[PDB]
Amino acid sequence: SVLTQPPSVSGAPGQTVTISCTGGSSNIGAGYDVHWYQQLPGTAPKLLIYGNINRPSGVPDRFSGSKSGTSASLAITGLQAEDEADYYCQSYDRRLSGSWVFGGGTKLTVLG
Amino acid sequence: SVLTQPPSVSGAPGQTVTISCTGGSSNIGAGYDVHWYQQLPGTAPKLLIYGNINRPSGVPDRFSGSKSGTSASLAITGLQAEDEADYYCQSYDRRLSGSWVFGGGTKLTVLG
Amino acid sequence: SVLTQPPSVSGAPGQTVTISCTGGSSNIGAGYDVHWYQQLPGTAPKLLIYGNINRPSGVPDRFSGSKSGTSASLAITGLQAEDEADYYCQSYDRRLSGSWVFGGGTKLTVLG
Amino acid sequence: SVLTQPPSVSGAPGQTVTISCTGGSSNIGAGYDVHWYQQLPGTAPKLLIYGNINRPSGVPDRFSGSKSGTSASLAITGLQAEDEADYYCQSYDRRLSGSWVFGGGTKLTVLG
Amino acid sequence: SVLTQPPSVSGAPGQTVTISCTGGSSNIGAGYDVHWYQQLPGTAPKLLIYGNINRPSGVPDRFSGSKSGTSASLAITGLQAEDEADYYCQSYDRRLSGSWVFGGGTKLTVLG
Amino acid sequence: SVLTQPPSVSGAPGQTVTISCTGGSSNIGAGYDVHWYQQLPGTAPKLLIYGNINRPSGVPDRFSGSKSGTSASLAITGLQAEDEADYYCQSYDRRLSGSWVFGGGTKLTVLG
Amino acid sequence: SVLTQPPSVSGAPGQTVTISCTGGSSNIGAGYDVHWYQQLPGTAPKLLIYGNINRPSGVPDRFSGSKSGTSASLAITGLQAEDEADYYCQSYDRRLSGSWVFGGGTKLTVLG
Amino acid sequence: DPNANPNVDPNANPNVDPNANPNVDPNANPNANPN
Amino acid sequence: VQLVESGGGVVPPGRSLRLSCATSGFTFSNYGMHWVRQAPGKGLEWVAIIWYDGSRNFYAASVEGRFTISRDNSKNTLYLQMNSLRVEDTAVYYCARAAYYDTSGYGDYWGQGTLVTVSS
Amino acid sequence: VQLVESGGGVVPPGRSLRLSCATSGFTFSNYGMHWVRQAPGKGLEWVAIIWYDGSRNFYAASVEGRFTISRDNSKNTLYLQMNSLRVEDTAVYYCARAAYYDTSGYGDYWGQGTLVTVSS
Amino acid sequence: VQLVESGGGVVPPGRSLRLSCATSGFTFSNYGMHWVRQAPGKGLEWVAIIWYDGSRNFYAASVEGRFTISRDNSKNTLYLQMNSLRVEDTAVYYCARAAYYDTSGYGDYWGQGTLVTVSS
Amino acid sequence: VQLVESGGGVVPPGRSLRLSCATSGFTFSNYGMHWVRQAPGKGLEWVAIIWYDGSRNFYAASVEGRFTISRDNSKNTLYLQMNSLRVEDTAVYYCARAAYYDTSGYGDYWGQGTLVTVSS
Amino acid sequence: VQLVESGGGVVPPGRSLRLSCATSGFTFSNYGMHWVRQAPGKGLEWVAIIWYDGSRNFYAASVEGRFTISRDNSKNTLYLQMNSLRVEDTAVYYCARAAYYDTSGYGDYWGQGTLVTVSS
Amino acid sequence: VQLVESGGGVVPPGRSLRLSCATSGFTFSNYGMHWVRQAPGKGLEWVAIIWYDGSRNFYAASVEGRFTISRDNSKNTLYLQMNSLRVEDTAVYYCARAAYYDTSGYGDYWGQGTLVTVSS
Repeated sequence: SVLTQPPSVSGAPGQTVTISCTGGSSNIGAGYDVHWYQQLPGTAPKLLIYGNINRPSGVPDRFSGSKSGTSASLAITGLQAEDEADYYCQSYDRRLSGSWVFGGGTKLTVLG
Repeated sequence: SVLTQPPSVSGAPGQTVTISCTGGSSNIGAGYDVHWYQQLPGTAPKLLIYGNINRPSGVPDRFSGSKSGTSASLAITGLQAEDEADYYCQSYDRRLSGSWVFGGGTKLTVLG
Repeated sequence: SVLTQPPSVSGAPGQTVTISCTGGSSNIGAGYDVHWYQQLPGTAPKLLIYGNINRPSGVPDRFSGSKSGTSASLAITGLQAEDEADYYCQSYDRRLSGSWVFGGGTKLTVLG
Repeated sequence: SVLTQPPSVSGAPGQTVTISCTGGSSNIGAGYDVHWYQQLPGTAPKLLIYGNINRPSGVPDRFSGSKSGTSASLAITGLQAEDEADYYCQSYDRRLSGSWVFGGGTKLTVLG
Repeated sequence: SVLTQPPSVSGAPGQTVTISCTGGSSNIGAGYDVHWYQQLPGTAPKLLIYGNINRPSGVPDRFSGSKSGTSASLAITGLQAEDEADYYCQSYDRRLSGSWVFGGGTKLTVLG
Repeated sequence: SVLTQPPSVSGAPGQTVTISCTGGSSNIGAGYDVHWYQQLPGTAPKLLIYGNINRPSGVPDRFSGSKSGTSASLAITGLQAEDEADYYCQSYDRRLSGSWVFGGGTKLTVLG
Repeated sequence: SVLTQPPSVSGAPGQTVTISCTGGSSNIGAGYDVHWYQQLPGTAPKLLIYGNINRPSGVPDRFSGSKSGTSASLAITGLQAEDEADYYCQSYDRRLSGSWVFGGGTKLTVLG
Repeated sequence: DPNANPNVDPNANPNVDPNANPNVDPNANPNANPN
Repeated sequence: VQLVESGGGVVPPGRSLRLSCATSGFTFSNYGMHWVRQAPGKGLEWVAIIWYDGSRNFYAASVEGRFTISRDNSKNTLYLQMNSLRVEDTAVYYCARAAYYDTSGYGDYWGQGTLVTVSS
Repeated sequence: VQLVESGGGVVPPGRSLRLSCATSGFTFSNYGMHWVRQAPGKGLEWVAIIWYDGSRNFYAASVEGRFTISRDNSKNTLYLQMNSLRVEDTAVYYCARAAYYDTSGYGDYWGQGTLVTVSS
Repeated sequence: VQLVESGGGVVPPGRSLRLSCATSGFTFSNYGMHWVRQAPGKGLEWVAIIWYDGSRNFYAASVEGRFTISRDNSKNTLYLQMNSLRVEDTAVYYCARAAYYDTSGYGDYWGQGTLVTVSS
Repeated sequence: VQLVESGGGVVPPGRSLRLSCATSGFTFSNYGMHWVRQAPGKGLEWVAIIWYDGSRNFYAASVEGRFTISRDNSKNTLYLQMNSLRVEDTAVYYCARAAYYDTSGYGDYWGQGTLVTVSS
Repeated sequence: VQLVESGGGVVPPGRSLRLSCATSGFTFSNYGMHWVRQAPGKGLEWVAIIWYDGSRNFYAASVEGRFTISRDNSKNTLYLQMNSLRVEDTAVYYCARAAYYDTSGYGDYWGQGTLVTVSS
Repeated sequence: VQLVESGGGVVPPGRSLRLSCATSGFTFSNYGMHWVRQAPGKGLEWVAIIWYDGSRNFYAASVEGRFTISRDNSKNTLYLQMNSLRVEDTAVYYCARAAYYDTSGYGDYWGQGTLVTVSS
């Protein structure tokens, strides 16, 4: 766990829920682009957001995000039951020998 | 001996002892991270603590430290017989051509 | 000539003589480090003092520096006949485009 | 309200009316330049007076300021119906974590 | 579209008109060279400008251009009726896998 | 024109004439250095004085100057027919964004 | 012609003259080696200098040269009447399809 | 200081700076960059 | 100098809302920016300032901890991030360009603002 | 320099179609080649490249895995094989000769193209 | 883009096991590849990268010297050789296609993964 | 230090014009540059400054947003792009080389100037 | 990670001695290396660094011009060539793996060292 | 550190001369270099500096535009090329190795120089 994410978020269908991702001077404040992935309960994760604000054509405009200082965020508007998933952020930490680092991951629960 | 260290420290098992390094405006007050090494009587130096506060893998939480102004410090709590050793600071000195500088080195004697 | 130096200084062997350099807010009182070079009649100048007070291991403790305000100075104690030389100050003048500025140069005659 | 202002001022078209602003040792007598803004009713409070007496080219030559000790002032001559506005003085409160303070605001009513 | 071009430009015969092409840090301000192509209404495009300022010997000196920061521009002087055409800019976006990227093109109409 | 200059100055060759330059607390009394330029009728202005008293080696010693408070001036001693020119002062105004600010200029007529 | 050479140089026998060759980042500053050829009025060009400084055994030491940045040069010392010739520089231009590129040639006239 | 004077200041010496260590700086990550 | 503002609208209390001020006619990166707000029926309350390079971030105590000021020099845009909005945070928010004369700051140009309403 | 194209026509979606560009006036084997396309009413889209010796191929993301580029140096011919054509692939396709300037490249010579229509 | 993991299973600790991914839909030889893993109940851990031409390899510190990454461009196949498997190496392993944006990279087309269990 | 102005002429009002200065005899890249102008019959007005590496651009308030300053160090050339020229912008434009003394700066070398007339 | 030194012994002053450090457990070619020494009664002295790709080398002032550092990636070996050994060069020499934290670096893995005696 | 100089001699005014400082005993490429000169009977005048990689060059105002400084790292050699020599340029020229302390720099090794005379 390099990037900090809350373990759990929730909201009722139709509400707006946001998921934070917090880094530091080594990996967000540092200037590295932040990426997000979505994992549905029984599948392989897929790219949701890239380049902090862009997204693959397969992603509905429900999702958007930002980067500010050491903070990053994924916002979900118009929350649907189908948005339940584990969300993860990704960046690059200058102090580590690897290429990618991930946050702990956040579970989004929809209060149906 | 770029960094100044006392030549010797001591204490009884169970006591808290400190080892410190004093630098100056070209090295510690200059913002270069301080790292510490431990050498046992018949071996090679081992990284003890780095990045001013991080303990690598196998170093027990007995060791901790800090950086402030031109001062740096290593604290050892719960001193054990096995802590008898030589401890050193390492940093970068802007006025010298070498990548690393070391302090003179301090020997810790456990008063068994 | 940027730094002001007396054209001449003298004394008998065993005496103490000093060579001063006077600048201004652009080059000594400016916080710029002052350096000294000693030139013997048949060769290139040799570094005597650097960093205002530090010196190469090839320089005997006969020489020392000093710095205050816009003034800087070289003291020579235990003057020997062999210390006859041209002494120069060097600094950096923030009002000029070059890297180094020199003083007029002072000629030390030892009254043997 | 940080800077003291009367709640109201009025006069007939063509007349001269004045708006007062009073502070203390923390914001007017303090030495902080006191500026004025004109909140025309359908917009933002554009700068009216700066430098205690001066004004933008976007301000009619009707307006001028004044400052002595804790007493700040704005005069409006040749009053027009179009000068109805909430006028605010502005300065900096020595004990403010933010950058600007405004007075209570004076409402100028034109009687015609 | 990767590079931004206005959809339309016009002017009377004899006038000077310009066509802009605005990119960003990924494709113009990135140090990549900008190229321009001319397409006449019923044929294949022709290289008009290359290397930001150069042109084929088959191009009259009516056409010239340059690049600054993230904005490139094609200047057309002495506009003639025969210069009515579609103009396109081209560069390379380091974030994409393709060798070339294009703007959306600009249609130049001569006001005869 | 933030530095006030007389529109005209004159005197017989051999006489001493001066050109004043009066600013405010924002551009002379602000601690900024005053500079002077000479413009001959068919060319660019050229530097006479810099740093209030210094001058390029290409300037004859006829030209000198000084400052105090918000006042500054250029003196021409031993005035020659060849000194007929437009003289301008230059400084930096604390309240403005431009690197240089100019005075209004003075026209020196040599009466002979 | 992509390398720039003066059209003509001259000097009296016994003089030293130089012939320049200036390119850009495409052909000299590029890191490409520069070569020189000598042509006499009724013959085929002969290799004079190769590899920037080397020369075939048929060339007297009168000729030498250098390369620095985008500049290159042929130096001729001990100028003789017999050195009247055209001199050409040669390189490789990374922007062109041909293996060799030339300057326009310089004619050296010896002022007998 | 909440009431420091803001914005980018003009009135500086923008003519490079011939007063800097011209030597190679031996203090950089010497490892391959996995990024 | 041209300042353009948007992002207002009605938001339930406890939720976030964010505003932006787009700028043109001048170099955005050469000047600091301010956000200020005027609750309906009230005078103007100062909210936040950011310097040209993000080096200074000052807030009124009344907004500190809920309001964040930020900017992106590549977009010529000033942003205001408001978290956990209170009903009391209803106001017309305005951007302005930072300026000073000798001893105090001021706005030398104002945008028109946008209204943020926080309500049940 | 001549670049001559052939092979357009109309197919139902799902079917393949092969295009080719014959060349002359220059040494084919010394140059890389490009294909671009222009849908009616649209601007230009880069489609594919293929170094001179066939060692490298790159495709636009929109067609990779669907289109194949190849060449036969002995016949001075460039080929483009499109499989599983979609309606969205309707365009005039053009071949062009690769050229390169400094930090980016360009096409210099262009053929006149051929029209490929994909439709029910 | 088709990325298919294969070669998982269960081994006693200390044993070796080789994983591989078959692929199509894109030109394998033009892209670098990544392996990541997810232990049951855990988040994601980056494991390794291989450059498009095999010239460089990097490993997570937690696996260096125990794991080897390699590829065969002629078979469109990515391989990972796991030696001396530890209990801690139990995880689902996935293959991903390297992508890069600006200051950092990302993956964008992952497989389904395969499970490797290490247990006595 | 030779500076050479070029590019004056007559501009119908509303139209743009580009000025530039070529330099030689000194290292161009080590110095910042200035433009000033002198309307006929008027004194000197500072117009713009660019730093040696383009890191800063300051403009007279009277021209900011209308005029742009830029450089190409490899050509020893300084450029000034003036858009929407007004009649009031008629002036002899001059180049000068940046210099600095202590608490304020100055120009040391000057060119000769070139005239831009804005008129119908 | 295992770093193993070799080549110590006793050499008359003036003569040369060559040391080496063989390594395993990690990718040798991705890391830079350091040599340090410890005189038999002293603390630690930094001696030299080599950049992972061999492009840079730095030496302690006490040995510059006398010692040479080099790598052979195909043998996973670090070498140190000492010429003109002086009596003051007696020490235990150690290799270590370069690591870097933020503003300064550090060594993480250390070898055992070997003793070089310069005498008689 | 050993610095060796050659290239002096006597030239008629207006002629060029090239000086060369050969070096050994240290890593040439890791340091910048300086030239100073001493006219007979005079003190020391700084002439020029070059950065270890040639990225920066500075000259005394007295010689800028007339003198050029350059390095050949491959041959461990420092050069100074003087054009249009003036009588005032007669001096012994010396090379030196760049060094730097904190707020200002210094040289710590000097060559022995060579004499350049400009005379009828």
